[PDB]
Amino acid sequence: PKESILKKLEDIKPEQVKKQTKLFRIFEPRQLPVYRANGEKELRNRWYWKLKRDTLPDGDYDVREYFLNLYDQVLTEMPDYLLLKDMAVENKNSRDAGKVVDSETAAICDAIFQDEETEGVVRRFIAEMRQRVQADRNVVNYPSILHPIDHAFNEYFLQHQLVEPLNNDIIFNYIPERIRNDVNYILNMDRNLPSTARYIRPNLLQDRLNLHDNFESLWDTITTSNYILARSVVPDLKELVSTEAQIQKMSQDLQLEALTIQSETQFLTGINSQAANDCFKTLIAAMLSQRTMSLDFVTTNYMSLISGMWLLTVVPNDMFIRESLVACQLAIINTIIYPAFGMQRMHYRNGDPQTPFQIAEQQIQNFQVANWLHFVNNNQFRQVVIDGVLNQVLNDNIRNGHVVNQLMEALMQLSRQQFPTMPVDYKRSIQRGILLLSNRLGQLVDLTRLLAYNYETLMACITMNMQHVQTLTTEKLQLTSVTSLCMLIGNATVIPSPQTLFHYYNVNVNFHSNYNERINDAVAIITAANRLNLYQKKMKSIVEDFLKRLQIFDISRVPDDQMYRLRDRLRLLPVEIRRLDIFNLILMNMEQIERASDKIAQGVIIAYRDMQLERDEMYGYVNIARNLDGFQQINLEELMRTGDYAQITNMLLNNQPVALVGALPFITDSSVISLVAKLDATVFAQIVKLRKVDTLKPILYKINSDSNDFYLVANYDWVPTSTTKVYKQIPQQFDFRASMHMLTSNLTFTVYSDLLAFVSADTVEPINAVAFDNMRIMNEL
Amino acid sequence: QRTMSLDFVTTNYMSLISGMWLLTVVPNDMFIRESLVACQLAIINTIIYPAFGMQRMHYRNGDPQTPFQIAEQQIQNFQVANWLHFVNNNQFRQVVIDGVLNQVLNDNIRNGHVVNQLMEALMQLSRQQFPTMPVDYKRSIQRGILLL
Amino acid sequence: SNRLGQLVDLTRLLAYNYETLMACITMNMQHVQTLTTEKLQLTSVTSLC
Amino acid sequence: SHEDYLIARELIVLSYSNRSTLAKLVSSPMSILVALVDINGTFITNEELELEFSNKYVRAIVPDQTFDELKQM
Amino acid sequence: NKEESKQLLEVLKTKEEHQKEVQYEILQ
Repeated sequence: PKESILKKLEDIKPEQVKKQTKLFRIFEPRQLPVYRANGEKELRNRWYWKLKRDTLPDGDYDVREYFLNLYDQVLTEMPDYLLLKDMAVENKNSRDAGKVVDSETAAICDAIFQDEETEGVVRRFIAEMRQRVQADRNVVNYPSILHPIDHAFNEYFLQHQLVEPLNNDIIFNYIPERIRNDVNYILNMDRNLPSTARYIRPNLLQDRLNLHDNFESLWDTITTSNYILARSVVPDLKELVSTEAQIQKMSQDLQLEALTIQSETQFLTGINSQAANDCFKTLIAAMLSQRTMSLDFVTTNYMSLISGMWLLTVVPNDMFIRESLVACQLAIINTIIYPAFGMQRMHYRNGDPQTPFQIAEQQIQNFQVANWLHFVNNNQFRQVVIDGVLNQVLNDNIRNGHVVNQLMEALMQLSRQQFPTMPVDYKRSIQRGILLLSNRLGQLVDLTRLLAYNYETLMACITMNMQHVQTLTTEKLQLTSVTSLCMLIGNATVIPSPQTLFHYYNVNVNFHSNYNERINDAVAIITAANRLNLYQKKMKSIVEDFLKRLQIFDISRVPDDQMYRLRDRLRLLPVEIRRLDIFNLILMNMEQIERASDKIAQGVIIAYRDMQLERDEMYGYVNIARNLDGFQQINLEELMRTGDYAQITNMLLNNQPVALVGALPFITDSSVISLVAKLDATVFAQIVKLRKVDTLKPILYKINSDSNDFYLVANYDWVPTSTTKVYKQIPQQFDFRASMHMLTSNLTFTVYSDLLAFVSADTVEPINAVAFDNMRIMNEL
Repeated sequence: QRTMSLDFVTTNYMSLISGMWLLTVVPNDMFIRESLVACQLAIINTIIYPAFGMQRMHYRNGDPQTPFQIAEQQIQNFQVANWLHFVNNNQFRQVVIDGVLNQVLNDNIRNGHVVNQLMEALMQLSRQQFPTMPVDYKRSIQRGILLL
Repeated sequence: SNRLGQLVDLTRLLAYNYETLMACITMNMQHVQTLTTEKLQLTSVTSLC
Repeated sequence: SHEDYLIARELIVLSYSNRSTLAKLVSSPMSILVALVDINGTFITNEELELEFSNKYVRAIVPDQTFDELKQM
Repeated sequence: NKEESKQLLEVLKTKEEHQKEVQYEILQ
């Protein structure tokens, strides 16, 4: 399970850069006929704007879902850059052998040149429409033929495409300031990058959700993920002092002899490599990921208690978990400190607000230990915002290691005391146990400086702010794993390679970018759904997808409540500029798309008065209406939420004028005999019997010479009068000149996703490695 | 006039001891700025300043000024300062001969005379301690300098 | 604390079904302490909650 | 197991005739295969000769032409 | 056989792409 998490993290590819090959379109021209007024038909035909892919459902709720789906299409298509030359094509009728942006645009231009029934002006316009360039600026202007909404979307994708000019300075500036300013690293590159180049910037916007505020199940997983990632980049302690010889110094100083190699209970039992490395890895990874770590030790082993002092000094106490260090401090006080002044053991209480070192700092009267314990109790992190990110920083006294001198002062004092209450052998054992640390003093100092340096160096490669909050699950830390580290160490510096840093930084960047981008997705759909009145829509599967695209969770064991709270927070986030503009371009044109689409209609008027039909021209005479004024209206989605067919039934039985509003199908009837027979009034009797309104299909009375009974109109002097008009708009007329636009773009750029691959990096020899204070680390011998 | 870059490992300080000769005789605008700056910076942080006892540096890689151009002012020693002065002003010179442009040298390089100043400076660096430094790596550097 | 809106929804649902079924009662719903008594396991609330 | 049966029937019938180009052959590609396995979790050894695990991940930067070699094998 | 063999040769090219290589290749 553990290794899988890192497999998922390091397989987080960045957000795949988009580049479209064609243009987003909703509309297309289409030849229909034209019927001159009085109804009869021209020999000539005419182009009109119609919709590609009439797929609009019935009912208003389903239509608003459709426009949400359209928003989803446009977002999924929404690119990051584009080069128009790669999609451009020839124009087969251009004077200058020019080009145009899309194949369908070219098809239109090459189809209108061939028709008999096209003006000469458009043919001239086709001869004179061509591409143009200006190469000093690397800018191109291509023709295009585009519906205005299509032009709006495409023009937004042109003007708001996310790229940034790439140079050799920005490569450096992508690295943190500390690494550039750290003299232990040397950087260079073997390429100069032109101004023709480009690069995309990640979205490194900090946590909009505050998952460290009562999303503990997610924060536990996140913190665990970052911890285990940090374990894969903390260096292994490549070089050590020996184990057998060191243990022989322990067994020749302490006279537990012979063959205490095998007998293992006192001052020993976890001296090995395999814990020293664990502690070295764990401390740094925990402080970086901000993960609390619990302690599993034994009280018989007093060297563990002694090396816990060093631990509780160099590391803050608010970083651990409470009961463990309470036990450890209590133990230390009861058997190293208070017996060193003839004080009582202690009388500690389980649920006490203060830890033993606090309430012990004031009791005993010794300067050294008092100021040591003062430091310990008041040791804590320093919050500070640097490069935008919050950071938990060490004291700046731990870093330039002098805390260990206060520690040695205290321990030497305790050596100088007597233990009156206790025998000589016990004191002898303890005092030898702390002389064994005194003899390792300089190495401890060096270790402290080395941990601080590696910690800040790896802190540099972090993008998400690092909060100090306790967690559900912990990481075990045997105190023998400190004692090992404190006893197996010396004259062996380990500096993280620059490549590990770049790897870790790019991983965190990619996780953070994925996080923000998917947040923006979810926020976009939530805001859009809430502004389109979608009330039957359960906003869960979207959040399930959101958590699935973050490749660290287990959706099998996350509930609905966390999802809905996460949604409640996501409601309150501003939508990014791209998505917001595309949505406000859709709220102002969803109706204009919905006025089109000859498969549904926006209503039907029912006024029992023999009213006139309208002289349109793509049709002839029609029972169409385009204003919906006068008569009172009834919304059908209202009627289908709360079924109350009392009003409408009352209104139909009494032949009362009314309008019905909602996406309604329709069927064209080109029979004049269906006009005088009045079949469109025959459709509303099924609404009073079977109160459903779903199989409701009003009539459209399109009349023209293609109707087989039109001759009556041209023989009997009657304008078509009728009843029960339909509320519907007409298609728009295709103006070739006015539909033409010029699309601008950049000429021939190149997009580079990774940005540090051009950097080659090297380390100074780690013996001569230096900290903030311009003073060497790992120098005591 | 093919720009060429440098690619090294700073642990092999002999490579840098030869690179300083290179930067002395070969101009600096021929080397891409990033690798040149890296080489100079490795030289300073490894050889020069720990020979004298300064703090290492804090260089800003987006600086129009160059590490040797700081060392020309921060060092108090006439030998290396005049060497560094030469290096900072070791650029090609534009001349027009027979109708072709030409990138010529400073005429203390066409004859070998500036290397005398280099080795005087280097002998001085050899004769100096490296106060903070250890001893095996110090004797090794001093003898590696006395080689050249 | 995280089931807030969920428990609001539950409570309204409960009260709605209770009052709607109260409408379909004739005999006066009178409050009396009874001899025997239905056992309610609070786990079966912990389930529901 | 089944794969054991496959291996055994496929070696037993060829080891009756081939006795010079069988173990030498099939045991040779393995040297390339080791350069294809991503490390996820590691064991280390000190100069002082002690194991010490590492969560280090390492990819497998295998060139292209060794695959052609492997295919010939 | 050999159609599937050549496709096996091919799928070990597209896969396991290094990032520095594609950067220098776009430049080159």
